[PDB]
Amino acid sequence: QVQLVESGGGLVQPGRSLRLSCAASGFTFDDYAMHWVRQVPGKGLEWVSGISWNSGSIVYADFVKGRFTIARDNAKNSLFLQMNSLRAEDTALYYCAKSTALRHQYYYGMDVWGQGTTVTVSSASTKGPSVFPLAPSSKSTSGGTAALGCLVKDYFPEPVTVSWNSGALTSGVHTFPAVLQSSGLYSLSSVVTVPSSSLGTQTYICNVNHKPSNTKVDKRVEPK
Amino acid sequence: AIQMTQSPSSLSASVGDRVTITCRTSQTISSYLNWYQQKPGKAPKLLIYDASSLQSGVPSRFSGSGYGTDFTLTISSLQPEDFATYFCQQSYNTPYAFGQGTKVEIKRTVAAPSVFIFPPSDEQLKSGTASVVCLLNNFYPREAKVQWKVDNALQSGNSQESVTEQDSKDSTYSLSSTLTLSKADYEKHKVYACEVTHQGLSSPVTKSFNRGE
Amino acid sequence: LCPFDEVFNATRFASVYAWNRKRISNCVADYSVLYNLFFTFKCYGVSPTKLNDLCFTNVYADSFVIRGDEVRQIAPGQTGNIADYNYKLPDDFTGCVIAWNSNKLDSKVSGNYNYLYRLFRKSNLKPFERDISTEIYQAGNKPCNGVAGFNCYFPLRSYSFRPTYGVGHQPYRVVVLSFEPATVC
Repeated sequence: QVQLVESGGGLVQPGRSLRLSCAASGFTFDDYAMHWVRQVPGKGLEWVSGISWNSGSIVYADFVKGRFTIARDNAKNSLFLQMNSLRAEDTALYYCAKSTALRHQYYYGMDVWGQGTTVTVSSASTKGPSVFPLAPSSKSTSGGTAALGCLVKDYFPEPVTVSWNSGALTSGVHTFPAVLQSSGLYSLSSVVTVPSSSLGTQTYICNVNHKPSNTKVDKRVEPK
Repeated sequence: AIQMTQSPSSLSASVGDRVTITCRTSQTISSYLNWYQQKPGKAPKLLIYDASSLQSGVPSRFSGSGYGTDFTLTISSLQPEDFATYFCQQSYNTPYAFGQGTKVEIKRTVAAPSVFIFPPSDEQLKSGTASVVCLLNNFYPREAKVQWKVDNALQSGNSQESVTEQDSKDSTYSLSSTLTLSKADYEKHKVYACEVTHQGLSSPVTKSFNRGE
Repeated sequence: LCPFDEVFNATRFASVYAWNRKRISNCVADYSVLYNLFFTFKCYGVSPTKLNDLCFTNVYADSFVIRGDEVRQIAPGQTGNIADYNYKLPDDFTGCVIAWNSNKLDSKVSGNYNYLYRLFRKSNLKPFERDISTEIYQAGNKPCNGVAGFNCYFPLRSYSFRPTYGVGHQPYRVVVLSFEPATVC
């Protein structure tokens, strides 16, 4: 299938630089214009930059000025965005988009979008998340449905990803949106409802991934 | 520039209703308006391009119209999986600016929350902080009040709440209430209770545990 | 006899941006191809049952090809990409419009990109205006100088008529007859 995947996101202090990449597969990358689109937490989509198939046409939105530089390597099927003099308002999740209309016509739409990469500009520090099990008590489950989860506390920046049983368990999972604590860090809980009968026989593991800090933590959630 | 103004900013409709979203341009963009759908935490997906051309794979219930200004996106029969945010984006002139967005919500029959309380782990207590989590799962309507009681003492200010976006499958909400105490303060008490009120509940639902048990 | 067979029974039609016009004058009009009609028929300013009793100075036969969703624009007081940028009819248009589905003629399995249509134009077309210019359309603030890129696109695009498309995207051959010494009786 057609596919785009962004990379290079992470923490960067104000004024410093960061380089984003976009790897393409499943289509003729050399024939289509590519775009960068970002989204402020809570706000709407904002177009950043685009580039023609042969790089003869290159654009930037006004909030880019002379700080960012878009480029592409058709031999490597890769799109790039060099971000310099980053500011706090550049904090957003950056999408890489392929243009529907073939060749030099970028007036139709972006059919294919990547999952995006998160960029956070802050004069803070890359803190890793602590993962604690949310186990049910001995006498506290009043139903044929039990609840368990994992507290993912004190990380920076966004985002973190939580999967259950390495992605095999998806039904009934609720990964709550993060909250900004007074300390300045983010914290969220990921829960899942499972048959109460499965507590004694089955194993439940939450898999937390924090790419900016390269943190990967597995935590088995067992009854107390 | 080409400012894109969407109306409404938010709407609430039920499954099967006919939803129409309006998108206006600061100047004429001919017929190159595009519609996109974005789920919370997911990437946007193309629905309509060139004002009226349906993208391959998009259900036929989506349809776009308009020319010059006042473009309209129409969902003939709203389904549970259409809960998202719909953006319009002009492609006549760079920058390919987007609209402010129109968040579509779905309503459903009242569903009382299932309540679960979680004590802090021994691992977290070793580090000086205790977090007590109360889960309100798969409920509608969204309104709920969580009151923390520690040895029958109502807490205040030491709790934070987080609510999921309305589920795309059952149109319900989930809510987490986290009570944050110091390890010293946590170990001074035995009883930790979470009391939940909801318009679907005739009486408040209290889930509690005894520390160390 | 007025050459009406050459317009309707033509093997190849023109694109909507370069619509062909056949000037018909000094002839006896055997109204039979439009007199009775998978044939759409829209008349403006005149009745067909009275056409045999009227003499005109000149009768113009405009022929081109569009898709099904664009036939509604071939009419007086209509807006759209076809009406504003390809073929416009005046508000006091005196004549009839004929259109029929030609999916069995102008649609190939691999796509028939031969038929074209004008996308971008700086202003709207006057009634009965034909613009065959292929200059790179300037949409932005920088000049184009014949360069196809960002904000400098080709003003013409292809229809890509495939038989597996919906009725709204299938080719429709349109014949617009305008009724202007009176010699066409």
